[PDB]
Amino acid sequence: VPRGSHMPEETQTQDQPMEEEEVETFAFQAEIAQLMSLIINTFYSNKEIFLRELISNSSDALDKIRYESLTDPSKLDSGKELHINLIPNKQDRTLTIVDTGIGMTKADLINNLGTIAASGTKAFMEALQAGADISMIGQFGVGFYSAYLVAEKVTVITKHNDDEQYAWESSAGGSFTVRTDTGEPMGRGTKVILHLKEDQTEYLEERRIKEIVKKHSQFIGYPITLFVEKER
Ligand SMILES: [Mg+2]
Ligand SMILES: [Mg+2]
Repeated sequence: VPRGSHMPEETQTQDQPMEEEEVETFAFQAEIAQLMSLIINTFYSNKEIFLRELISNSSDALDKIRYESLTDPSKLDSGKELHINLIPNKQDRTLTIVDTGIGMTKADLINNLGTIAASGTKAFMEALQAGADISMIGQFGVGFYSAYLVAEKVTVITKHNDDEQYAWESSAGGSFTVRTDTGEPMGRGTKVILHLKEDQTEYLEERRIKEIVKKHSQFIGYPITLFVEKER
């Protein structure tokens, strides 16, 4: 049956087999859940310190590459730059903090980002009751949850040399999920995707992001770059 020309639908390749992603759901440790609800539902004047906290975490994960090379010289062989990118997306109302640090394994996500008690949590909640500035969160071992000052949902995609790529996600409310991530491989490191609250969209603006990096994150020790989508 001779053909000279086919239409796109005719030569569309068959899909790759559908992948299964395993998902597990975990409750927050009780005092973490209480802290998240305090953070979400209280007015604070200095919410901009979330970014300091996330940049701090990335800088710590980058410093670990340096040191892990003393017990595993392999890492010296990676060609990846040690750096942080800040990626606002005004279309989707997200701010993404990307690093090429060590990343997290699946058990690191479960144990580090919600199921284990930080010993300062109760003290910090009492300091907040007594009127402390939210800025002091870092010093109490629970800085990651400052994300919820500005974000209604947080997704963390991460890949560690010793595990496969995983996605942690939570909209608070007492639980989070961890699910194998078979989508776009991100390479070693972590991406924290903040789905911003409607009244916190200032943190998509280039001037506002530059202002808070300069105010609170001047000793990262690694290049940080802000990607700005061209105005159409
Ligand atoms: Mg079709
Ligand atoms: Mg931290």
